[PDB]
Amino acid sequence: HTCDYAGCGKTYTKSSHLKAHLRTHTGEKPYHCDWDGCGWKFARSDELTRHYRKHTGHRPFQCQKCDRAFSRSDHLALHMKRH
DNA sequence: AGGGGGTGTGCC
DNA sequence: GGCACACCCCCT
Ligand code: NA
Ligand SMILES: [Zn+2]
Ligand SMILES: [Zn+2]
Ligand SMILES: [Zn+2]
Repeated sequence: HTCDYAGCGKTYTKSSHLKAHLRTHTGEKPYHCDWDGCGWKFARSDELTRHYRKHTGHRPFQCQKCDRAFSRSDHLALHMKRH
């Protein structure tokens, strides 16, 4: 599975990863946020899922040193480092 | 400090 | 296919 966009030639082992990679060339953002008044659109479905947590307020990653909770694991990891 | 999007990569 | 981690780079 090779990318035939201009002088690229990037290879992938799965179809889904190449199809998502081609979106970085065509600029297509198929995953729209349906929240009222938002308007954000993303090229990968996981970006929209992560973005929805800002609307829903879901904070699954909880710090065990204090009481702060975060919606993303990297935000919790950085919070633990600079604790 | 907290809070976002972009991107690559490995797993289900 | 999506999910999620990890990291980057940005803004607040
Ligand atoms: Na495939
Ligand atoms: Zn390409
Ligand atoms: Zn939104
Ligand atoms: Zn803490």
